Amino acid sequence: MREIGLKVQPPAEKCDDPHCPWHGHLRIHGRYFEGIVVSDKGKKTVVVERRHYHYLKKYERYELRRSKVHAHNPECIDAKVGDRVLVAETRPISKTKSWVVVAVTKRAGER
Amino acid sequence: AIWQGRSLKKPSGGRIILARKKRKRELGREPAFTRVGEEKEKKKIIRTYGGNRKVRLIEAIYANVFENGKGRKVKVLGVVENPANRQYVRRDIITKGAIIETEAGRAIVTSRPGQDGVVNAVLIKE
Amino acid sequence: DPKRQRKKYETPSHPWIKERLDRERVIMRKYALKNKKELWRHETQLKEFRRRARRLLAARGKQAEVERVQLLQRLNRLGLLPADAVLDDVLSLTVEDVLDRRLQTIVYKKGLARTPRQARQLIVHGHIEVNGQIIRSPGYLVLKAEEDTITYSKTSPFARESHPERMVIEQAKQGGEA
Amino acid sequence: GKKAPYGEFAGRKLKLKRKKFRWSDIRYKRRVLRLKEKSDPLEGAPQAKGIVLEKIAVEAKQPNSAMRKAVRVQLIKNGKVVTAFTPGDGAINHIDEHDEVIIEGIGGPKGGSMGDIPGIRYKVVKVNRVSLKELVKGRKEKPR
Amino acid sequence: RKGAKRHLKRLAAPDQWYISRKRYKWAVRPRPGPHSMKTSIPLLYIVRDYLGYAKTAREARKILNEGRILVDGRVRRDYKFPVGIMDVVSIPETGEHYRVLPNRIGKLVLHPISEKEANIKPLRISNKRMVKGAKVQLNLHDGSNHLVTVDDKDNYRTAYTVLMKVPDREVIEILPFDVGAYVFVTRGKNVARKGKIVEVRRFPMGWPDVVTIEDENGELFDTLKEYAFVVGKEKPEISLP
RNA sequence: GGUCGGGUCGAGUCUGGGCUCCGUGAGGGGGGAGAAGUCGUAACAAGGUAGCCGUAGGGGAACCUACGGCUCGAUCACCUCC
RNA sequence: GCCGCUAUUAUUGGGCCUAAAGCGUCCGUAGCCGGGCCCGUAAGUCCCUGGCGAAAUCCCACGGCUCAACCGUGGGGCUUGCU
RNA sequence: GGACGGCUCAGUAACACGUCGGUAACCUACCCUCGGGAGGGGGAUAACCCCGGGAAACUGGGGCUAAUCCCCCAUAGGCCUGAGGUACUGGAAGGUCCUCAGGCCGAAAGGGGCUCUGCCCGCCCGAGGAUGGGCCGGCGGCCGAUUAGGUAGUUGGUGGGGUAACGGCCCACCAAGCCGAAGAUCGGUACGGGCCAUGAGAGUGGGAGCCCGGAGAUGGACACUGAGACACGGGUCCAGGCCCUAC
Ligand SMILES: [Mg+2]
Ligand SMILES: [Mg+2]
Ligand SMILES: [Mg+2]
Ligand SMILES: [Mg+2]
Ligand SMILES: [Mg+2]
Ligand SMILES: [Mg+2]
Ligand SMILES: [Mg+2]
Ligand SMILES: [Mg+2]
Ligand SMILES: [Mg+2]
Ligand SMILES: [Mg+2]
Repeated sequence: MREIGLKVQPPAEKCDDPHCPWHGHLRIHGRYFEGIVVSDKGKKTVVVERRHYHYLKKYERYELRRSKVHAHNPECIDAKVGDRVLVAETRPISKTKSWVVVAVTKRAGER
Repeated sequence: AIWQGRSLKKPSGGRIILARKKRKRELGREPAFTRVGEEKEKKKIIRTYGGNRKVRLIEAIYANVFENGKGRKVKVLGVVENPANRQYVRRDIITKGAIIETEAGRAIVTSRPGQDGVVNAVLIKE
Repeated sequence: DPKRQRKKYETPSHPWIKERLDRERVIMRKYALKNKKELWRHETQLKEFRRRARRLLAARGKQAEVERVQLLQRLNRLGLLPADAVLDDVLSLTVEDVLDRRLQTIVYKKGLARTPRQARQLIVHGHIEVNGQIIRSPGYLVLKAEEDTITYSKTSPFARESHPERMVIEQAKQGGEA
Repeated sequence: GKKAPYGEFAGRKLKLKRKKFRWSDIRYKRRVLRLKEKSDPLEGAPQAKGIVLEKIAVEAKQPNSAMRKAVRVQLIKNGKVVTAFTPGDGAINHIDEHDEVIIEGIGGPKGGSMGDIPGIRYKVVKVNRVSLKELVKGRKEKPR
Repeated sequence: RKGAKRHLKRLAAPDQWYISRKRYKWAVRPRPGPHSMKTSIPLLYIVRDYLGYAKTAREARKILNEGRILVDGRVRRDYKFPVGIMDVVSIPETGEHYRVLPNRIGKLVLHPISEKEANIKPLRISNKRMVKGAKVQLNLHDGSNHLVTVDDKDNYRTAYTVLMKVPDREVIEILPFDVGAYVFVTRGKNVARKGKIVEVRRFPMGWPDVVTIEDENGELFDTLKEYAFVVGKEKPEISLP
C-alpha cells in the first residue's frame, strides 16, 4: 500500500476514483492542514473551515478570520459535517476545488 | 468554442470584469468530430504552442483493437453507446469512451482521436 | 514614490522667540556666520549626535554597541570629545563646540586671520591649506589630527612673510576662545 | 462605563466603531466623499482665470462701514460666475470689463470668506497678465 | 508583456555580482548556460571589473574573441557566458587560475589557484535519470550531464560530489554525502562556511532536507542539503577560501 | 483565391421597453444673510395668563385652547428630614 | 492640498446630570467578556534555529570626487510577513 | 532580430499586486553539457533582361538563375494505446527506463571559410539544465446597508471535447448546490507594491518621476506569422475623425 508523503493512516477499503491520492492517480504537493467540515452535500465535495487569529497593529488586538477551502472527498473517506479532516493541496479538480481530504478524526458530537 | 480562459463569474455569483484582452495562448480550437468514413482516412495537422504538433482525426477507418497485449487493425463499422452524448451515436462520432462495432466485435475506445490522430480500442469480453 | 533629497538643517518651531533670537544673534556675531541656515546646520549635527546617544543608552548589544563605539570614535576624531569619553559626554556637548571645530574659527585661532570675517575671506579666496589641500568651505569641520597641519597655501601671498596683511596678523598673535 | 470593546479578541468591533464615528468627523467626510470637488467652481484648483462681467461694491457686515470693491467674473473652465474682491486702493479703476483676470482664494478660515466682507471667497491677482499689486503701486502698466 | 526579457537594469541585477549598481542604467543580461542567475556572473564583469584587464567592454570582447580566457579548460568567446560557483577561470598568458566561489557576504569572488587544482572541478550530482540504452545520466549542478553505466549506478547518488578533470571530463574521486564528509556551503545565511557533516533530517513532504554541520572551531550549524556542497571526505582538498 | 452555401466568435445598425446620469428650465416652496422697514409683545424677573414636553384642534403673526406630564418655577402657609 | 497643531476620532488616549451625547423600559440571538482547583493537549503565546521577504531607498562607520551633497565598502534595519 | 527596450495609467477591487509555496498539470528560439546523425533525389523564384500599367499607393506579363530557399523518399526520432518487468529519481509515480504488440506523425545545411587532409563558424534528433513565461493555491492590503438577498453553467458530479497544460474552459447527461449580515450582491473610487510626506511615537495621508509587476496603444471585435503577439513604429472589419486624389 502506497505511502503518500505525509505519515497518516490510509483508509481501510481500496476502491475509489482516480481523484483519490491513495487508490487513484491524484498527487498531493504543497501545503496541508487540519480543518473542520461544514458541508458535505456535494458529491465527493466537502467544505473545510480554518480559524486563524489576525493581529491588528493599531488596536493591539486580534480578530478571528474564517477560511473555507472546498476540498475533494473520496468515497473511501466519506467525511461528514463535524469531522476534523486533514486536507492537502493538489492540482485543480474543479473551479473551486484544488484540495483533497486524506484523513479524518471523526466527530459524532460537537460544541 | 474559442476562449478557454477564466469564467466571468465568481463562485459567489458575482460578475467579473475582464481587466485584460484575451491572449492567443488561452484560446481553443474547433473540435474534431471523429466520424466513421467510407474510406480515405482523413486527418489534419495542427501547429500548436511551441511549434508543437497535434494530429486531428476527422474520419477514421481502422481502429487498432487490443486484447491482452495483442493488437490488430480491424476496420471500424460504426459507433454505439457514447456516454458523452446520444447525438454522437446518431451522428456516428467517435470519442475516448465510445463503443464501436467492428470486425472482431465490440470495442471500447481508449484514445483521443482529436489529439493523437489514431483510434485505439479494447475488446469487450462477452 | 522615490528618494527626494532632504535638507540637512532643521528650522525652529517658532520663528520669533526672543530668547532664541538673542542667543543666536550673539552666536552669529561671535562666530561670524552668514546664515541662520549655517548655524542651524551645526545645531542639527549636534542633535543627531544626541539622538544616537539617547537611542544607544536605551539600546541592547551586539549592535548598538558597534554604533556606540563608532559614535565615540567619530567624535574623538572630530575633536569634540576625548578618547576616554562617554555618551553622557555626548549629551553634555554643545553647538559652540561644533562651531569651534569649524575651519573659519580655527583660522581665527591659529593666529592666521586676526578676525573670523577675515578668516572667512582667506578660506574663500584660497589662502588656507588643510593637510596640503586647499579648502574653500569655511564650514568644514576640521579633524583633530588635521588641525595642526593648517597653514597658508604655498601659492598665497600671505605665505610670503613680507606681505603687509601677514605682517599685521602676526603683529597681533592671539588665539584661545574664538 | 468602561469603553466598548477592550477585549483581546475584539479588534473587529473596535475598528468598526472607530469607522462609524469617523463619519461623524466632518473633515474626513468631505475628504472621502469629495464634496468640495463637487461644489467648487474652481474645480479643485488654487487659481483660475475669468472674464470680468461687472464691477460692483459690497457693504461690510455691521460695525464697519465701507464699500468693498469687487467684480463679477465668469470662469472659463466651466462658465461659472463668481465674485472676486480687488485688493488695493485704485484697483477697481485699474480693472475694466471683458478683461481677463486671475482668481485666487481670498484666504479666510475654511477656504472661505475673510473679514468684514461677508460672502466673497476669491481674490483678484492678475489683470490681463499683470499683477494688480504692481498696477496699484503704479509699476507695470496694463496692456489693454 | 508579449515575450521574453533581453535586458537587465543594473539595479534589478543579482545581489551577488559586485556590480556598482547606480553608475549606469544597464547591466549584462546573462545568457542561459551552465549555472543559474543566482549562482553566476557574466564573463564580461569578470574580465573588466574583477581582474581589471579592461576598463571597457570593447577591449574585453576583443580579449574574449582572441581566446585568452578559459572556463574549465574551454575557450569562451561570449561576454554573456555565465561563470558559476566552483568554476575555474584560467588565463594562461598570465599563468593565473581562479576559482569562482561565494563570499561570506554572499557575493561571488575569485580565489587564486594554481594549475594542478585548476584542472579539477567538483560537481554536485543533483539528479540521476535513466536514459535510453538503459544508461544512467547524472544531471549536475552546472547543468552538465555525465553518462555512466548500470554497474556503478549505485556508486553514484544524487547529493554526492564528483571530481572532474574538465578539459577531458574524466571522473576521479567520487565524494559521498555522509557523516564526517567535509562540506562547503554555497547559499543561505551560513554561506562560505565549511565543516564536517553531523546529521540529516528528512521532513516528510516536499520540504527540503536539512543537514547539521560542525565547523573547525567546534560550532554546529544547520543549512539545506542542496546548499551543502561536498568537497572532501575529511579535508576540503580543493582550497576553498 | 472567387461564388454559392452550412456552422461559429461577432463588433455594429435599426428599433420598441425599463432604469438611472447630464445640460438646461417655466411655476411652487421653504432656508440664510442683510437692510430700517410693517403688525403686534410670544420669551427672560411670578416677563404681567409661570414656563417647557407630547398629542390634537384653532388662529394675521409671534401664538391660543384642551388632556397627560416636567420644574429647567417664583412667592407664602403646613407638616417632615436636617 | 496633506500631515501636525487636534486627547477636535481618543488602542495608547476623549467624553455622554446641568455644555453635543444613556435606546422609554425590559427580554433575548450572534458577537464580545467570563469564578476556583486538578489532569492533559500544546492551537494561540514565548525561546532557539533553518529557508525566504530583490535592489534602490533608511541608520551608522570607513573610504573617493577640495569637504559636503553624491558615490562605493561593510555592518544593521525595512518589507504586514510567510514557512 | 523586430514579442526586448521606450511611453502612458484609461480600464481593473481582481490570484491584478506582495509574500510563502506548488506544477507528479505545461510551453520555451537564442545558450550550456552529454549522446548520436547528417543518406538519396528533385523543384521553383527574386535579383537580372524585354515590355509595361497606374495620379499615386501600388502593381502585371514573359525570359533566366542560385542558395544555409522549398518539396519528396528513407533511417533515426516523436505521439497514442495495450500487456508486464521493476533498473531511476523522488516525500509520493498517470513519469523515466527495459521487452513485446498495434498503429499515426515524421528531421537534417557535412552548408560556408581558412594557414585544408586539419581547424573555425555552422545544420537535425534525443536527454537534462538554464533563461523567460503560463496556470494553481494559502496569507495579506479601500468606501458605502438611504445597496440584503445574490447565482442558473450557477456549485458539484459522470462521461467527454478542447488546450502547451489542470480546470464547467466548453458540451451531453445527472443532482441541488455555492455565496451571504465575520456584509454577499450592487454601486463608488482607484493601476498594485517597494516606497514617500508628516508626526515624540502611536498614527494619519499619498502611491506621477527610480525599480519590480500589471495593463493599454483613437474606441470595439477578430486573425496571420512566429519559440513567443491576437503585435505602439505589422494585418482585417465596424464606429468616429482627418489627409492626398486625375473622384
Ligand atoms: Mg405664554
Ligand atoms: Mg410678554
Ligand atoms: Mg407669560
Ligand atoms: Mg382658541
Ligand atoms: Mg470636531
Ligand atoms: Mg471631548
Ligand atoms: Mg531591500
Ligand atoms: Mg520524410
Ligand atoms: Mg483610473
Ligand atoms: Mg493619440
